[PDB]
Amino acid sequence: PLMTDLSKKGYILYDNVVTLPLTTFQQKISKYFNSRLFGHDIESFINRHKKFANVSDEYLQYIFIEDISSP
Amino acid sequence: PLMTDLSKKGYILYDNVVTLPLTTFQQKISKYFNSRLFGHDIESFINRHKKFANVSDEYLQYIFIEDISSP
Amino acid sequence: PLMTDLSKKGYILYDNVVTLPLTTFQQKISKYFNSRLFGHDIESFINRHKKFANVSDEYLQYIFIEDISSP
Amino acid sequence: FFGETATGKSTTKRLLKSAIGDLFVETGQTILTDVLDKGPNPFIANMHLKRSVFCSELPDFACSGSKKIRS
Repeated sequence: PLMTDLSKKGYILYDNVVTLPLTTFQQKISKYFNSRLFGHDIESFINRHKKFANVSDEYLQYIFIEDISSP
Repeated sequence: PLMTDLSKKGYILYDNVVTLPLTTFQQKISKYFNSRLFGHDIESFINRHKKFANVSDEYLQYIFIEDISSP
Repeated sequence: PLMTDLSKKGYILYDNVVTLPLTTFQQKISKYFNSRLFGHDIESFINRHKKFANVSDEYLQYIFIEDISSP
Repeated sequence: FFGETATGKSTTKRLLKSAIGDLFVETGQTILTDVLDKGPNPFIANMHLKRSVFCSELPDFACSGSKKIRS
């Protein structure tokens, strides 16, 4: 039911998976915490489920609460 | 015996082997099977079949079963 | 209570935490100590005592005596 | 035994150990990674006349400094 706002972002729901760009993920994690000191643990965390679904597009199956909770 | 039509396909009888370039495999089959990360297992073998012809040209020894036999 | 007088001297009261610019302490310690000779020792003391207020700003949890005592 | 954490995999371990008695033994990570033909290796020594050996808590293999398992 939370389609509406995502449909306002131009994203398309494919296989009931919310498309989270990797660059947006890096931006939102860097907004709060430093990325240079947190590179190794983050890459180790993401290597478990990292795959090349597209030649240049990488979507993550994790939705941040701040992106869906109104202020 | 199939050199009559494979001559127009780019087959060249060099080193008694006629195969296909490696470039066309990424778009057809390797789209879901990335070779930049998980392909190393075959690359060690592939490097043993490459020849000193061109840096930007790749010559891989693999022929698709369905490319010859009509489905 | 005396922070405000120090506040006008380049210090910002952020969450009741004194913010010390790096260069102010660099120059103060380099006015007598050749930082080239003990660069490694000063660096070791720093990363053993460094505190991260945020991703960018770094502060030291000390107030120089001459900063409050009039000359 | 593949699955997510906290799925009760140790329940079968503790049930089987009690059911079997002395014939069950837990063995660390030496046997699948470390070389046993060189140096004193009692790991292969204690398995003699045993009916069950167990091995668990295998860490990440992509982490820096982690020794890849030799087959």
